[PDB]
Amino acid sequence: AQRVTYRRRNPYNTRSNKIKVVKTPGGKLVAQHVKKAASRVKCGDCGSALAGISTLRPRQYAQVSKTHKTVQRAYGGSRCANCVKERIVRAFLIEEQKIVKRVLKEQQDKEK
Amino acid sequence: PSQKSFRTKQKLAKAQKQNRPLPQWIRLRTDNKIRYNAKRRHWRRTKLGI
Amino acid sequence: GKGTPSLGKRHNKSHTLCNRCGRRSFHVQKKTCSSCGYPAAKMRSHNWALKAKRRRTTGTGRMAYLKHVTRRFKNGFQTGVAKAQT
Amino acid sequence: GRVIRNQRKGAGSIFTSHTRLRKGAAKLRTLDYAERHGYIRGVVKQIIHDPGRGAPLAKVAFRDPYKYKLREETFIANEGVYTGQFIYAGKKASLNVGNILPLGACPEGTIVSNVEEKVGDRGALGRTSGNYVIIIGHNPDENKTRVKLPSGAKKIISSDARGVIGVVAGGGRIDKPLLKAGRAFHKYKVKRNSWPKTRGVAMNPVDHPHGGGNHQHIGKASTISRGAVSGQKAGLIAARRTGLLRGTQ
RNA sequence: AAACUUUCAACAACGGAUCUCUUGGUUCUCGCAUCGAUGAAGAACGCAGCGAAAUGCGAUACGUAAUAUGAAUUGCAGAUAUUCGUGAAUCAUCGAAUCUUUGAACGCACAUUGCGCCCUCUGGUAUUCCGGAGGGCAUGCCUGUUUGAGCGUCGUU
RNA sequence: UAACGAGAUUCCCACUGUCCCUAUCUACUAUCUAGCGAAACCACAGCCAAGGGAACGGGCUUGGCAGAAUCAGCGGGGAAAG
RNA sequence: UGCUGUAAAGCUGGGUCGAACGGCCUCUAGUGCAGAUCUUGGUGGUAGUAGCAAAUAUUCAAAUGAGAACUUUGAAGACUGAAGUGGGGAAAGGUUCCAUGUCAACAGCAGUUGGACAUGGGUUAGUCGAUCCUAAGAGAUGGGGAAGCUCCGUUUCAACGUGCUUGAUUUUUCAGGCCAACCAUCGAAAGGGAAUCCGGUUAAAAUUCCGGAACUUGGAUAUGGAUUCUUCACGGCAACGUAACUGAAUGUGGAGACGUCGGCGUGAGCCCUGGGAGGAGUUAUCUUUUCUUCUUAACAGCUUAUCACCCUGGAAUUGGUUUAUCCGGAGAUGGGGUCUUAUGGCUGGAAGAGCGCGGUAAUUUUGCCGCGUCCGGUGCGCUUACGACGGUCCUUGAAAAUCCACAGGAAGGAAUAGUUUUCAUGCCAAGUCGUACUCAUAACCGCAGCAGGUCUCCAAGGUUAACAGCCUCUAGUUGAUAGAAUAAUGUAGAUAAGGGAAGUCGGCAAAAUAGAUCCGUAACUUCGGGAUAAGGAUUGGCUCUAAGGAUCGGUUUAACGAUCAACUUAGAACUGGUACGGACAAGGGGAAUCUGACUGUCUAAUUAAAACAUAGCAUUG
RNA sequence: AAUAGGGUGAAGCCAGAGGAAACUCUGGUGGAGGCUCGUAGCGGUUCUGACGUGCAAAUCGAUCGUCGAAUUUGGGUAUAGG
RNA sequence: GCGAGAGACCGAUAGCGAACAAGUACAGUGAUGGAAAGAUGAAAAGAACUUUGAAAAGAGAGUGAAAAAGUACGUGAAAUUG
Ligand SMILES: [Mg+2]
Ligand SMILES: [Mg+2]
Ligand SMILES: [Mg+2]
Ligand SMILES: [Mg+2]
Ligand SMILES: [Mg+2]
Ligand SMILES: [Mg+2]
Ligand SMILES: [Mg+2]
Ligand SMILES: [Mg+2]
Ligand SMILES: [Mg+2]
Ligand SMILES: [Mg+2]
Ligand SMILES: [Mg+2]
Ligand SMILES: [Mg+2]
Ligand SMILES: [Mg+2]
Ligand SMILES: [Mg+2]
Ligand SMILES: [Mg+2]
Ligand SMILES: [Mg+2]
Ligand SMILES: [Mg+2]
Ligand SMILES: [Mg+2]
Ligand SMILES: [Mg+2]
Ligand SMILES: [Mg+2]
Ligand SMILES: [Mg+2]
Ligand SMILES: [Mg+2]
Ligand SMILES: [Mg+2]
Ligand SMILES: [Mg+2]
Ligand SMILES: [Mg+2]
Ligand SMILES: [Mg+2]
Ligand SMILES: [Mg+2]
Ligand SMILES: [Mg+2]
Ligand SMILES: [Mg+2]
Ligand SMILES: [Mg+2]
Ligand SMILES: [Mg+2]
Ligand SMILES: [Mg+2]
Ligand SMILES: [Mg+2]
Ligand SMILES: [Mg+2]
Ligand SMILES: [Mg+2]
Ligand SMILES: [Mg+2]
Ligand SMILES: [Mg+2]
Ligand SMILES: [Mg+2]
Ligand SMILES: [Mg+2]
Ligand SMILES: [Mg+2]
Ligand SMILES: [Mg+2]
Ligand SMILES: [Mg+2]
Ligand SMILES: [Mg+2]
Ligand SMILES: [Mg+2]
Ligand SMILES: [Mg+2]
Ligand SMILES: [Mg+2]
Ligand SMILES: [Mg+2]
Ligand SMILES: [Mg+2]
Ligand SMILES: [Mg+2]
Ligand SMILES: [Mg+2]
Ligand SMILES: [Mg+2]
Ligand SMILES: [Mg+2]
Ligand SMILES: [Mg+2]
Ligand SMILES: [Mg+2]
Ligand SMILES: [Mg+2]
Ligand SMILES: [Mg+2]
Ligand SMILES: [Mg+2]
Ligand SMILES: [Mg+2]
Ligand SMILES: [Mg+2]
Ligand SMILES: [Mg+2]
Ligand SMILES: [Mg+2]
Ligand SMILES: [Mg+2]
Ligand SMILES: [Mg+2]
Ligand SMILES: [Mg+2]
Ligand SMILES: [Mg+2]
Ligand SMILES: [Mg+2]
Ligand SMILES: [Mg+2]
Ligand SMILES: [Mg+2]
Ligand SMILES: [Mg+2]
Ligand SMILES: [Mg+2]
Ligand SMILES: [Mg+2]
Ligand SMILES: [Mg+2]
Ligand SMILES: [Mg+2]
Ligand SMILES: [Mg+2]
Ligand SMILES: [Mg+2]
Ligand SMILES: [Mg+2]
Ligand SMILES: [Mg+2]
Ligand SMILES: [Mg+2]
Ligand SMILES: [Mg+2]
Ligand SMILES: [Mg+2]
Ligand SMILES: [Mg+2]
Ligand SMILES: [Mg+2]
Ligand SMILES: [Mg+2]
Ligand SMILES: [Mg+2]
Ligand SMILES: [Mg+2]
Ligand SMILES: [Mg+2]
Ligand SMILES: [Mg+2]
Ligand SMILES: [Mg+2]
Ligand SMILES: [Mg+2]
Ligand SMILES: [Mg+2]
Ligand SMILES: [Mg+2]
Ligand SMILES: [Mg+2]
Ligand SMILES: [Mg+2]
Ligand SMILES: [Mg+2]
Ligand SMILES: [Mg+2]
Ligand SMILES: [Mg+2]
Ligand SMILES: [Mg+2]
Ligand SMILES: [Mg+2]
Ligand SMILES: [Mg+2]
Ligand SMILES: [Mg+2]
Ligand SMILES: [Mg+2]
Ligand SMILES: [Mg+2]
Ligand SMILES: [Mg+2]
Ligand SMILES: [Mg+2]
Ligand SMILES: [Mg+2]
Ligand SMILES: [Mg+2]
Ligand SMILES: [Mg+2]
Ligand SMILES: [Mg+2]
Ligand SMILES: [Mg+2]
Ligand SMILES: [Mg+2]
Ligand SMILES: [Mg+2]
Ligand SMILES: [Mg+2]
Ligand SMILES: [Mg+2]
Ligand SMILES: [Mg+2]
Ligand SMILES: [Mg+2]
Ligand SMILES: [Mg+2]
Ligand SMILES: [Mg+2]
Ligand SMILES: [Mg+2]
Ligand SMILES: [Mg+2]
Ligand SMILES: [Mg+2]
Ligand SMILES: [Mg+2]
Ligand SMILES: [Mg+2]
Ligand SMILES: [Mg+2]
Ligand SMILES: [Mg+2]
Ligand SMILES: [Mg+2]
Ligand SMILES: [Mg+2]
Ligand SMILES: [Mg+2]
Ligand SMILES: [Mg+2]
Ligand SMILES: [Mg+2]
Ligand SMILES: [Mg+2]
Ligand SMILES: [Mg+2]
Ligand SMILES: [Mg+2]
Ligand SMILES: [Mg+2]
Ligand SMILES: [Mg+2]
Ligand SMILES: [Mg+2]
Ligand SMILES: [Mg+2]
Ligand SMILES: [Mg+2]
Ligand SMILES: [Mg+2]
Ligand SMILES: [Mg+2]
Ligand SMILES: [Mg+2]
Ligand SMILES: [Mg+2]
Ligand SMILES: [Mg+2]
Ligand SMILES: [Mg+2]
Ligand SMILES: [Mg+2]
Ligand SMILES: [Mg+2]
Ligand SMILES: [Mg+2]
Ligand SMILES: [Mg+2]
Ligand SMILES: [Mg+2]
Ligand SMILES: [Mg+2]
Ligand SMILES: [Mg+2]
Ligand SMILES: [Mg+2]
Ligand SMILES: [Mg+2]
Ligand SMILES: [Mg+2]
Ligand SMILES: [Mg+2]
Ligand SMILES: [Mg+2]
Ligand SMILES: [Mg+2]
Ligand SMILES: [Mg+2]
Ligand SMILES: [Mg+2]
Ligand SMILES: [Mg+2]
Ligand SMILES: [Mg+2]
Ligand SMILES: [Mg+2]
Ligand SMILES: [Mg+2]
Ligand SMILES: [Mg+2]
Ligand SMILES: [Mg+2]
Ligand SMILES: [Mg+2]
Ligand SMILES: [Mg+2]
Ligand SMILES: [Mg+2]
Ligand SMILES: [Mg+2]
Ligand SMILES: [Mg+2]
Ligand SMILES: [Mg+2]
Ligand SMILES: [Mg+2]
Ligand SMILES: [Mg+2]
Ligand SMILES: [Mg+2]
Ligand SMILES: [Mg+2]
Ligand SMILES: [Mg+2]
Ligand SMILES: [Mg+2]
Ligand SMILES: [Mg+2]
Ligand SMILES: [Mg+2]
Ligand SMILES: [Mg+2]
Ligand SMILES: [Mg+2]
Ligand SMILES: [Mg+2]
Ligand SMILES: [Mg+2]
Ligand SMILES: [Mg+2]
Ligand SMILES: [Mg+2]
Ligand SMILES: [Mg+2]
Ligand SMILES: [Mg+2]
Ligand SMILES: [Mg+2]
Ligand SMILES: [Mg+2]
Ligand SMILES: [Mg+2]
Ligand SMILES: [Mg+2]
Ligand SMILES: [Mg+2]
Ligand SMILES: [Mg+2]
Ligand SMILES: [Mg+2]
Ligand SMILES: [Mg+2]
Ligand SMILES: [Mg+2]
Ligand SMILES: [Mg+2]
Ligand SMILES: [Mg+2]
Ligand SMILES: [Mg+2]
Ligand SMILES: [Zn+2]
Ligand SMILES: [Zn+2]
Repeated sequence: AQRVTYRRRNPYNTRSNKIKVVKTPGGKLVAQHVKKAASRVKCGDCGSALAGISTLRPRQYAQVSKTHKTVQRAYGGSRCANCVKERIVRAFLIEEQKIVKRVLKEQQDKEK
Repeated sequence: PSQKSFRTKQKLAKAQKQNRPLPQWIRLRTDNKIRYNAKRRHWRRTKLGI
Repeated sequence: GKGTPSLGKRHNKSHTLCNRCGRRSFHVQKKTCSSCGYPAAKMRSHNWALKAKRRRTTGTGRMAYLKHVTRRFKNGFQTGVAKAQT
Repeated sequence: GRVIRNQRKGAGSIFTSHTRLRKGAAKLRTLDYAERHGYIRGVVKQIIHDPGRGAPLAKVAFRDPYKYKLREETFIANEGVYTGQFIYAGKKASLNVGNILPLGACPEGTIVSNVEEKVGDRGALGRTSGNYVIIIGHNPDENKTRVKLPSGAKKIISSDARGVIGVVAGGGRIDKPLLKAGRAFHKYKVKRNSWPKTRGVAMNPVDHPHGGGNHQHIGKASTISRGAVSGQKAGLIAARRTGLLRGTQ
């Protein structure tokens, strides 16, 4: 079987010097240098991988359209659906209870 | 190495030019005492200084 | 194996060319010249090494400016140009 | 003779602490208006391992009272503190695990950790895993409080000094044998270069006051005066007593 | 008796003593006072019709100007070089210039010919981006100029 | 003191040229040739016995003797060299 | 050649030579050599002696040449045997690279040859690295020490922006609006990081040149599309989808970006193999045979996935499920969906390229013509990438540059027209330095072409547990002075009757054992071990036998049919000079004493141990 | 950045058996360990082998220790002569 | 340092380390260390030409006052050698 060599001056098997083995139209077997695999965008609240967002190396996000990088919702590309659902319910219930804690501290300012 | 600096590569160019034999028309000058270039350098024998 | 086998592991230059004196005495990690003391303002020189002063002193280079001070002084530091005689 | 291993540590060439992996300095908040007059509420975001520390650290996010910004503090985690817990800090904070209170607001017998030696130094005493400070009593006229430190010493501190309610998490660590030299190597790999130790009696007289002899022996008393000089203080320095400790102290 | 070994003589070798030289050294005496931010000493790299070194010089590069002198230079070549003359050669002399990258070294940096910003002009349809040409931007301190700061402080509403 | 040990020690089984007691075989040397071609060392040198002697001589004294030029080995001596 | 003098010495004949020198009275001194393991230079004996013996190995012929064991070419015989004697690189070297010429010196023989000598030629980048970021660290500034060279300090007891953003203004003035926690700088050719591939091409360069096909950043900028009269889009219950589809200050997140292993799955490349279309080899005999070509880059579109998530629903007769144990009223099974695009497929790139054949043009730069280049299968395979998992820690396994999204709602926005360069297309530019060659039994360091040392990538077939050993394909070498003999003594390797440690300080050295399957396995023990304890049997070849699956097909006798497919295990017969782990590979075992618990560490270059360390224990501050 | 191929078989998990209970036993599965044989690697035990004017101012051969961690190692960086 | 004049000084192993392309060649990572090396002839007139040889060279010949001066260069000792 044909054996290959690196295509750059780096002779070491580092994380940024990873290669794939590819067969060329010339029937040869040469090394093709691969870029590091991209990591998935993750939720800032729960840490899970966000759905609907492309997995790219960070600079490649600048040259892609916005629909690839977001989801049509509040906190679209930042928080997950369940974390947004919990934010909405928590905001509504706590602010509703804020009214309850206020009116009670006015009923006791005329009887106590 | 293949990867060398400009400062290094410029010194290696001068070392080649200083390694020439004596031009033969110099021995014909009147009262000439130089018979040969006394500052020859072989790569394997004497090392430079880079 | 402290001799010949250990002498095979010499491929990391401690010194490189100095910008002031060009001598290969510039300690790479120390960023100092062991010969002329660069980048210190003063030149490295010692009275216990008088032969080292001989090697680098006035007259060992070109003296591209001190060459002519004697000849300009001898004429009283003329200003102007020489006048052709009639 | 030669410079002994004691004296080479002060130069701190190979004896500085290995701090690449450390997760920040563990401190209380800077004493500000909110803590001096009322209380401020923060939320625990993370509880993380700090290399070189037996105690876990907690990252707690507070709001900035004066500008729109979040401030992340590194507290020493008390046992029972959880992620998402509300931490209350100030004079008016309630007696709940994880809250930061002045010493005068805590009754006698209150178990507290990360206590301030001086007002506003953000925690000095009782910071390691399993340790805590017991509040012994109060002197309200002089605004002072007596506490008992992990060493068993009683100390008098300003009643305005702050502390965190509870015991430092991670206790009981010493109960387990290390079992291996490699375990101690990995333990000190993220602390500092202090392990392993060569016995001074096994070296030569140049290296140590204990070196030399046709048998390994100290030759003179290993209890050294407090007024001895550097290069001499090797052994039991200012030893009040020696031998097996029998009975109570 | 040969050969061999040894001794001697002649010639030839090996080697460079001896003799004789000497643009060098060494020492004494006499006389003089002149480095550098107007960028020194030193370093690197280059420069000749044909040059590697030494010497000289700096992209005007074994030199340009000027003065003196008065026909060369020379190893070869070669004038669109010169001879009763603004005229050959000359570190003879020297007062005008040129003086690369540097170096106390001065935009920042330098094991990189790495990276800025300002002014004027200019090219690419450009105050903003890219290119080019020229001129600038170090630190401490002094005098002065301008712009400021302080319930330190004076007058007045 | 289980386990561990290129740690020190004694014995047993197996095993064998360690031995009785040595023999045979292979390659490379050594050997001869062409070419090439060092080094240590060197007061002078190089046969013995006795004597005396700085009390263990190559030289001295008295004897034995003694015939050119040489080759491979060898390790008694040169109180060999370092 | 002699003479004189006791002598130190003086004089003289002959030869050589070529430019200075002497006698006498005095002055002066760096003034006389056999030594000093003297100094420097030169030269011997030794001596044509020791020797030029590791890395399996050469031979015939032709050519060239004055000259050939050694150069070239051809034929053969061999070796390295993918953990290479192969193909590249980092450090280091610096022209050793390539062509021509060439043998005075060097290549410890030789030389027509060379990494030698001489003359020339040769290294082409927006995409490969530098440059940019920060790491440990280095180190200016305000300052504080020190007589001082300098030391300290890195945001430090500092009034620290050569600030920006707009509307502009063409008034080259401004009006202001926001901010200034942190912020000199250097520091990685292995960390982070914008972007390039294929075919061809040179004597020597190529991800750099040629041809074609792409991509990123910065800048400029028009058209189409998109959007608005409900101004800053629609659809979907939802996960979310899209060619687009406002968004200041300020804030929050994500990517960058992270340990080590275990089994499993998938992919890629390699390995194996069937049909068909070609070429070469063997063919006394056999062999529908053995070997070989049948390939497809970056990039664009569509499609494609474990995990995760959404809708439905309400579960014990608990169910689902991995090789490995977890999940489910905090909503399982079931049904239906959403996402990441890693990876594969189709298509474009792209057959026009390359490859394999056949026919030709011709001293001929270089070709021209025709045909084919297709369809599969297989797997506890190897390597590698990824994935979902599981284990592990008194160990929890960088930073920064940089890029994006979101929150927020400042500000500006339409109807006869307004906005936007995150949708498509179009225009310009990408500077500087390195780039040849060696990477080692000859290009580095060891004085050298030194059996030493020196970081890393790729990795075929057979046997096998194996990337071991042995043989082979590709590739590369056939290099190491040679010739003739074969005494002693050697060095390396073999064998030996009978005895079997009697040798020796001592079993030193050697031998014996050895793979695999089955049986069997003691004291003691910290119950984990001891243990391969000890001690036995078998093993070849051939012909069989048995067992162990995949995918499909329908009232649950599918308990049956069809097709396909891998090497494992066990048993039997026969067979042979009783052989068979047949080469290779490969434990000797047991009973005790001293000692250190163990793994680990040191005297590089005479000591590896009982010495050091260690966990544990105790003491001190 | 690097580290063939085997052996042993720790927790956890599945199934069955016995028992009144407390619990115990068996067959699998699993893949732990500064575990083990043993390459590369790292080291350097013995022959007190070779050599000892060597290939070498420390090498060569066989044999050997360890070989998944207190492992090996490149580069950068820090520590400087009482 | 600059510019001069001198000496009962040394005469190429002396005199400065250096009379010469001397702080040169070369060593060492580095600080540093650091040589050897003058002489044909008045003038190259530096041996045309012929011949043997593959060549270097040799033999004739030529130049020169001398080749008993051939860049291995005046003179040319000793060790050592034919
Ligand atoms: Mg390459
Ligand atoms: Mg990630
Ligand atoms: Mg968060
Ligand atoms: Mg989080
Ligand atoms: Mg989307
Ligand atoms: Mg998408
Ligand atoms: Mg190069
Ligand atoms: Mg060398
Ligand atoms: Mg040097
Ligand atoms: Mg050396
Ligand atoms: Mg090293
Ligand atoms: Mg260093
Ligand atoms: Mg140096
Ligand atoms: Mg100068
Ligand atoms: Mg003393
Ligand atoms: Mg503190
Ligand atoms: Mg240590
Ligand atoms: Mg100790
Ligand atoms: Mg201790
Ligand atoms: Mg000791
Ligand atoms: Mg004492
Ligand atoms: Mg002492
Ligand atoms: Mg002692
Ligand atoms: Mg003791
Ligand atoms: Mg003791
Ligand atoms: Mg005692
Ligand atoms: Mg005779
Ligand atoms: Mg003089
Ligand atoms: Mg320079
Ligand atoms: Mg005139
Ligand atoms: Mg100029
Ligand atoms: Mg100059
Ligand atoms: Mg530079
Ligand atoms: Mg520069
Ligand atoms: Mg820079
Ligand atoms: Mg100034
Ligand atoms: Mg033992
Ligand atoms: Mg041992
Ligand atoms: Mg005993
Ligand atoms: Mg005993
Ligand atoms: Mg024998
Ligand atoms: Mg044999
Ligand atoms: Mg012999
Ligand atoms: Mg011979
Ligand atoms: Mg002798
Ligand atoms: Mg006698
Ligand atoms: Mg005698
Ligand atoms: Mg004698
Ligand atoms: Mg006598
Ligand atoms: Mg006699
Ligand atoms: Mg006799
Ligand atoms: Mg003897
Ligand atoms: Mg001798
Ligand atoms: Mg002796
Ligand atoms: Mg004369
Ligand atoms: Mg004298
Ligand atoms: Mg003498
Ligand atoms: Mg002598
Ligand atoms: Mg001598
Ligand atoms: Mg000799
Ligand atoms: Mg011989
Ligand atoms: Mg030999
Ligand atoms: Mg061989
Ligand atoms: Mg010839
Ligand atoms: Mg040969
Ligand atoms: Mg040969
Ligand atoms: Mg041949
Ligand atoms: Mg083979
Ligand atoms: Mg192998
Ligand atoms: Mg290789
Ligand atoms: Mg390299
Ligand atoms: Mg050349
Ligand atoms: Mg070549
Ligand atoms: Mg050639
Ligand atoms: Mg030779
Ligand atoms: Mg050459
Ligand atoms: Mg570029
Ligand atoms: Mg790049
Ligand atoms: Mg560069
Ligand atoms: Mg740049
Ligand atoms: Mg750039
Ligand atoms: Mg960047
Ligand atoms: Mg830093
Ligand atoms: Mg400093
Ligand atoms: Mg301060
Ligand atoms: Mg103005
Ligand atoms: Mg930088
Ligand atoms: Mg980098
Ligand atoms: Mg890099
Ligand atoms: Mg990188
Ligand atoms: Mg082509
Ligand atoms: Mg083409
Ligand atoms: Mg073409
Ligand atoms: Mg090439
Ligand atoms: Mg653009
Ligand atoms: Mg739309
Ligand atoms: Mg914003
Ligand atoms: Mg992140
Ligand atoms: Mg990283
Ligand atoms: Mg990793
Ligand atoms: Mg993990
Ligand atoms: Mg894995
Ligand atoms: Mg596969
Ligand atoms: Mg076909
Ligand atoms: Mg056949
Ligand atoms: Mg690509
Ligand atoms: Mg049911
Ligand atoms: Mg499994
Ligand atoms: Mg056909
Ligand atoms: Mg056709
Ligand atoms: Mg691999
Ligand atoms: Mg993985
Ligand atoms: Mg994964
Ligand atoms: Mg938004
Ligand atoms: Mg907000
Ligand atoms: Mg919004
Ligand atoms: Mg740029
Ligand atoms: Mg290359
Ligand atoms: Mg290599
Ligand atoms: Mg290589
Ligand atoms: Mg070698
Ligand atoms: Mg080698
Ligand atoms: Mg080579
Ligand atoms: Mg050596
Ligand atoms: Mg050396
Ligand atoms: Mg490595
Ligand atoms: Mg194998
Ligand atoms: Mg392999
Ligand atoms: Mg072999
Ligand atoms: Mg051989
Ligand atoms: Mg022979
Ligand atoms: Mg023999
Ligand atoms: Mg033997
Ligand atoms: Mg035999
Ligand atoms: Mg036999
Ligand atoms: Mg036999
Ligand atoms: Mg026998
Ligand atoms: Mg018999
Ligand atoms: Mg027996
Ligand atoms: Mg027996
Ligand atoms: Mg015995
Ligand atoms: Mg015995
Ligand atoms: Mg005996
Ligand atoms: Mg005995
Ligand atoms: Mg005995
Ligand atoms: Mg033995
Ligand atoms: Mg046998
Ligand atoms: Mg057994
Ligand atoms: Mg046993
Ligand atoms: Mg059988
Ligand atoms: Mg074997
Ligand atoms: Mg044995
Ligand atoms: Mg031990
Ligand atoms: Mg182990
Ligand atoms: Mg050990
Ligand atoms: Mg060590
Ligand atoms: Mg040793
Ligand atoms: Mg040893
Ligand atoms: Mg040992
Ligand atoms: Mg104990
Ligand atoms: Mg205590
Ligand atoms: Mg293997
Ligand atoms: Mg293993
Ligand atoms: Mg064992
Ligand atoms: Mg390996
Ligand atoms: Mg080894
Ligand atoms: Mg042996
Ligand atoms: Mg030996
Ligand atoms: Mg010998
Ligand atoms: Mg053997
Ligand atoms: Mg072994
Ligand atoms: Mg081994
Ligand atoms: Mg082991
Ligand atoms: Mg591990
Ligand atoms: Mg000292
Ligand atoms: Mg000193
Ligand atoms: Mg000192
Ligand atoms: Mg001391
Ligand atoms: Mg002293
Ligand atoms: Mg003068
Ligand atoms: Mg003077
Ligand atoms: Mg005068
Ligand atoms: Mg001299
Ligand atoms: Mg002369
Ligand atoms: Mg002479
Ligand atoms: Mg003359
Ligand atoms: Mg004359
Ligand atoms: Mg002639
Ligand atoms: Mg002739
Ligand atoms: Mg003649
Ligand atoms: Mg004549
Ligand atoms: Mg004459
Ligand atoms: Mg003569
Ligand atoms: Mg003469
Ligand atoms: Mg001569
Ligand atoms: Mg003469
Ligand atoms: Mg002569
Ligand atoms: Mg003589
Ligand atoms: Zn979430
Ligand atoms: Zn310097």
